[PDB]
Amino acid sequence: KWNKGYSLPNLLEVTDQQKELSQWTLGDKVKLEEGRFVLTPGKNTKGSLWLKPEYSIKDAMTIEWTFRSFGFRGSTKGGLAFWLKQGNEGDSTELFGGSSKKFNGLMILLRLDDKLGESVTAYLNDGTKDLDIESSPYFASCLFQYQDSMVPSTLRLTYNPLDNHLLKLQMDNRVCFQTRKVKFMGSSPFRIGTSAINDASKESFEILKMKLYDGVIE
Ligand SMILES: [K+]
Ligand SMILES: [K+]
Repeated sequence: KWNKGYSLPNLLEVTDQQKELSQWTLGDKVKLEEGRFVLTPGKNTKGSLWLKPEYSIKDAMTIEWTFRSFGFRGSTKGGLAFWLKQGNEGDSTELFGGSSKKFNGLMILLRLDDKLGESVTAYLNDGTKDLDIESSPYFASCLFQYQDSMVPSTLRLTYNPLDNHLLKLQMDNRVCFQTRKVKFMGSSPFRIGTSAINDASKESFEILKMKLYDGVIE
């Protein structure tokens, strides 16, 4: 059902890290520890997980990330990003440990937004300008509690070009937003990943599971 080539293996069940994670790039301080990835294991650390192969959609797709933030509740500029990006590259991690401020794609961000607070905010960039997280606009949002939970959450992104590019984003099976503004994935290969950065308070951003499906799931 899920596309193994564009998913994480069951992390707990991994016996050969090198073989079963061959399709993934571990960036910066991310470590596999007792069955999950800790993106930000230390004070003021960054980490990322990126799929090596670019993904080309057939009809529709679903991406499900299972994540949590553990160990810290309070004020911080740290956050956790989920990315769909297209076009060339660079090695920048200036934006949430994951990207240049100038990128072409979609960033779905869990952070303390300066006006919403604890939230999911979704941003599009077309590669021509620097995203300033304070002043650049997001196109969609919801309020969502994530700090300091052992209990993980699932972000589910469904995207169907055949339904005029309907993208739905659910958090724990509840709709955060729906949009038809994100169209680039229908007609171009793109890269899939996640990244996070914390501060000295040592917020632990963690990835427990990731699955991609070559369709819209019931
Ligand atoms: K690897
Ligand atoms: K903003």
